[PDB]
Amino acid sequence: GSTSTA
Repeated sequence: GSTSTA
């Protein structure tokens, strides 16, 4: 799984 925010 992966997650990113900006």
